[PDB]
Amino acid sequence: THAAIDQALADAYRRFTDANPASQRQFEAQARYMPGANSRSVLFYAPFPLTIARGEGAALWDADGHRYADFIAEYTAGVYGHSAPEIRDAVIEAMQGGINLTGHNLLEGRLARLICERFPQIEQLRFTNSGTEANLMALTAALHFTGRRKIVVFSGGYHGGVLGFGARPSPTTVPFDFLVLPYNDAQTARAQIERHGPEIAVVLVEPMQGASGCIPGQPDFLQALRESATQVGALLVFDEVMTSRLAPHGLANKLGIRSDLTTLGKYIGGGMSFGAFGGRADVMALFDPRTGPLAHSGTFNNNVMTMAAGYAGLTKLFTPEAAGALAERGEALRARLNALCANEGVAMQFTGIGSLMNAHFVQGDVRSSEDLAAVDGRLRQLLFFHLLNEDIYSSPRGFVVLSLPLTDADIDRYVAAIGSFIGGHGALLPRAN
Amino acid sequence: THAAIDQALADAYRRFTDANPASQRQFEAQARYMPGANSRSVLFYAPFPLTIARGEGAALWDADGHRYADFIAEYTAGVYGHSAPEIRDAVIEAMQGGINLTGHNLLEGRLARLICERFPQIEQLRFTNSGTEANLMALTAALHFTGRRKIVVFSGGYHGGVLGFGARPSPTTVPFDFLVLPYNDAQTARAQIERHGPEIAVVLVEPMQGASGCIPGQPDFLQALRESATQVGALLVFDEVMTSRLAPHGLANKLGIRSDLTTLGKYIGGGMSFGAFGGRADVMALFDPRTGPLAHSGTFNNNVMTMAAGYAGLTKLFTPEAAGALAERGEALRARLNALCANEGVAMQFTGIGSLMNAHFVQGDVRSSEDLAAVDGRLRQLLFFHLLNEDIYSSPRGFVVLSLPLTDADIDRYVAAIGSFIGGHGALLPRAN
Ligand SMILES: *Cc1c(COP(=O)(O)O)cnc(C)c1O
Ligand SMILES: *Cc1c(COP(=O)(O)O)cnc(C)c1O
Repeated sequence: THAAIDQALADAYRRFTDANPASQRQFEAQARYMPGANSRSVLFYAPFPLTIARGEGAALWDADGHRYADFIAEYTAGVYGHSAPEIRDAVIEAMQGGINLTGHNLLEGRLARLICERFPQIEQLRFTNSGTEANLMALTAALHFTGRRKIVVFSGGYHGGVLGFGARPSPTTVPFDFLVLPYNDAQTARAQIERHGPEIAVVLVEPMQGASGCIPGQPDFLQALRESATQVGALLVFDEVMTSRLAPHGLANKLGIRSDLTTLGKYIGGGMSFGAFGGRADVMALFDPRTGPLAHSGTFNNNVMTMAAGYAGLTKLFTPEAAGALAERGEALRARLNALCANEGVAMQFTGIGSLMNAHFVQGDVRSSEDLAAVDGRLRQLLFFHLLNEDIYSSPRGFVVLSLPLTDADIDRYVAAIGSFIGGHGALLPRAN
Repeated sequence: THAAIDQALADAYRRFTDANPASQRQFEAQARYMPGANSRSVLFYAPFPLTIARGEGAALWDADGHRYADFIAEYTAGVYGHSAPEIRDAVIEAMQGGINLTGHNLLEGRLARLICERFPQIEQLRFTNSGTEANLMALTAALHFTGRRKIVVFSGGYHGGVLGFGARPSPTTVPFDFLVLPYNDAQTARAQIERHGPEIAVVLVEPMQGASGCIPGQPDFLQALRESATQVGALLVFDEVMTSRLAPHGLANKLGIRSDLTTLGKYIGGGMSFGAFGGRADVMALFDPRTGPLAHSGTFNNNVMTMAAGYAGLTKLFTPEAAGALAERGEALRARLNALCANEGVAMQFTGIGSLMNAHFVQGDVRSSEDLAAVDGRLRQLLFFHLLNEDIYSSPRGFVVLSLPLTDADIDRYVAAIGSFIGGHGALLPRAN
């Protein structure tokens, strides 16, 4: 199928290029001032990325005027859609009270309380400006609290712009003392955490890996991390920047597993810049300016616009009930997609939990990024371009994200588009056994 | 004297407490959910910080209704004041077009171009969500570009929440291989950079240290850094997160010293969450997704609200011309204050450049944080509380920051308040000689 796939992809590039001349012009101009016209690597794809001009609800428009149903929703940050009035009105009201207030304010405590109550494993928290900052601070807290240096993470793990892992840390990863272990391998985790126990400050893990392909952590593996971390005296940190959305009180609570710290981000700030870290009060005490040894400084951490937007979103829109309902809608979609793939006999599946899923061109159980390392990326590209042709805006990597305004008809369009993808590319796709 | 200062401080605490019961109530309530009720360490001060309820122009109101002239302006981020309609209208218009757009957009390129034009040592840039992230990325870029690991920084250096230095890296500082050298010591800088030449990836420095107390970098020292970095093959990185506002095209341009990379933050995002790193196109090429080996990820980096607010602020309000004019007003103020202190014979002075200055209770030249090691912190507190009594909201650390809405009358009131401070605390303040 090698040559045929190359040809199909060349055809797709041509069709995309011809359909999007304003986006191509914009790309060429913008490449003068930013490398590859780009400020967030995931937003770039070949031959050039679409410029997005406008959004409303779960609709996006590109520079050439195409309207799409949005199935990516700012990589899970955009759970409210692009134009929620509750969010916009909260931000406008905050701005009318004054911004850059340079002190403790009347909004930060409301959002802090809400988060501690909704995610009770967070006894106290502090706000950051990103998920990346939240994870850096959580790691810093654990190193100091334990007096140890080694940090256990998992291959495929993504914790932010300077905290990413393959078998080894990514080229942009901060040089902490990382021990990188295989995801969903409880035996190796127990053995290695025991071997290095007295040196391990922290075990940092996503309860479902996001960036690596929506790969659920198996309960026996996640429990092994909790058991081993407690055994050796390390802190367990759950990175729930993505997974906090997956159940009314997040995925760790759904699983009944308690981490010492938890990090949050993306949608929790109402669509605005946001992160948070929190957990045990005795660990968070390190940052109490009255008595603790650690400073945690930043400029925009408690900004009134983020505080207002986050509080409005979590109280009026993405409530605990709404999180559960969106999860149910996502489970139904993933089941339909997997049934379709199986019925058609193709080696294609969708992995994930609830409102988050990812297309993969492999058969069998997907338990780690290793199971996906051989996937033909040209097929992911063909899928992406096919979806654009079917008026659906997805991610190049095949990550599908539900948001609140997405209609049942929109979801039907996605399933139909996968059907037409399989129907039209049947000669190119790997066959199931 | 020592006993009398303790007494005066106890009195100030009591008066502050009695006058601010709503702020005290708010602090106690919020301390349940955030350590010390706090999310940004600099905002905490004893006995408890004021809650800020409202801002308009260069005025702030606390929870108990006290109105202050604002002389801190979000630690330089708030150069536009608290309610600039140009900023608010830009943000509103951006929100109306849709947020969380999940792609390259129509606003990021405009702001990138504007910044590159304003600071021509920046050939290309990428946006981040904070100054801390910008510095992390600049360092990461330099390590990869050079294939070296050692990073030269300076005592008292502040580069963000996980990049702070006293004589040694602060407890929260990421464990890069830092070599910490004395600020404003040209001879030591040349010797140590040359001695460790082959190991040094980067020399990272503020052209005027901000957090350590508005300490100008001397021409001989900064030139020694440029020369030494070039000699050994290291990159020079200027952290202009604060200093970019100090002249029409930033401090480094005024001094005529070209760094290989420059980091920016605070006011450049129009008061919204923001940072940027940029410089030589060949270094920034590491991040071009078409060809470069480095990813730079981050959810909110190119968000339309920041892109809109930044562009509106820089084009309509804080233009290069406005930066020059505000710097002139600041120079005039600093000279007035220094003349007053000298005339009164007190060991008190204000250090800095242009629109940024800092009170210090020390006599003689301030060249590094080491010169401030024996200062009595209780005197800074007495000043802070005195200024509150005189309807002036300042920083506990004595950092004074001009913003655009401040009137000449507001500035006169600051000078008068320092006059009344010296007049009323004569017996308590150290003498010049
Ligand atoms: C997006 C994400 C992060 C990083 O958050 P940013 O705000 O983009 O820095 C960290 N962890 C996970 C699991 C994420 O999905
Ligand atoms: C404020 C500041 C930073 C950090 O920026 P944040 O947005 O608070 O992370 C870095 N460098 C200097 C010189 C600063 O003043």
